[PDB]
Amino acid sequence: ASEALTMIVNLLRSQRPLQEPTVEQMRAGLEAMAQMSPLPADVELTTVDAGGVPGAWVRVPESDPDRVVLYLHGGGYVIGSIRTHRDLAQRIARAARCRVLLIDYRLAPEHPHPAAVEDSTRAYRWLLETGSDPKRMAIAGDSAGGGLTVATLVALRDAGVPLPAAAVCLSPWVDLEGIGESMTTKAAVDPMVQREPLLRMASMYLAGQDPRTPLAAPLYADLRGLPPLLIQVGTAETLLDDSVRLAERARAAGVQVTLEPWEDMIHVWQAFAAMLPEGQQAIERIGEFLRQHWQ
Ligand SMILES: O=[N+]([O-])c1ccc(O)cc1
Repeated sequence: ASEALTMIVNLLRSQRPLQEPTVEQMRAGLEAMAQMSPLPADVELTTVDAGGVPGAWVRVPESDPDRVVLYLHGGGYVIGSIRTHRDLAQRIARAARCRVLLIDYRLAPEHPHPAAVEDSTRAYRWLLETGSDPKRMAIAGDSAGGGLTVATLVALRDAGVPLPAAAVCLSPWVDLEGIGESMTTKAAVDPMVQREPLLRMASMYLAGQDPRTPLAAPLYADLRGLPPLLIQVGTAETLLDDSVRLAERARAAGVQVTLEPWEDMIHVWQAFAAMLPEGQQAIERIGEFLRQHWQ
């Protein structure tokens, strides 16, 4: 891997964003980190009421105005915001030459499951209501948002809603029990995700519901009929086997799934694209994948 990976690993081993002692300190810690990445002057952000879910349109100069990614941020269903993920949103908008709708879906523990999925599906249905075409759309998300991407597609399909052209999962979180082999075998190389913070956030999201509830933990969902799916994941990830098991389940359900394991990469390494060459390379690949499925 690039020497820059050492810099990112050193930052994460000190900031320990998922190990802050309170939910408000976890939220503030991630906001402080995101404030570091310099936002380009050519990014246009427009606040919108996305059918009762707060959102922001993210547009860059070469955004095709009729192509839309609904972007679902990570943060364990507990942290993250429009502010934390607007940089990753604008990088995807640039690579995919599209607009991004970045939504502020309801967070736990204040709003447990299924609030996040009610909000993601509402925002998608609002895009259709306001004239977006499914063949020009995609859903994408990182970590918890990657799991929410799969759950959103399942819920839309089950409601007879037309599905988008493609979807993208970045280090998705789909096993709320942390029972993948890599949760043990990659614990020594993952500077961000470990089983204890995973179970802490799962508890807040589930609020005592079965941890295999399919729309919370889409490892257990019916994935038949989903559109083409890109899963990007790092091999230095306790969540590696979330992606491997998701790929297995989606392929068994007849889905056109691309599993891309990036050697030595850490959790949502794409977020560090300002400094990490592999982050920008991975975002360029997301853009290629989306443009291919919109052709
Ligand atoms: O970044 N995230 O969304 C997360 C946080 C904790 C976890 O166990 C899995 C994913």
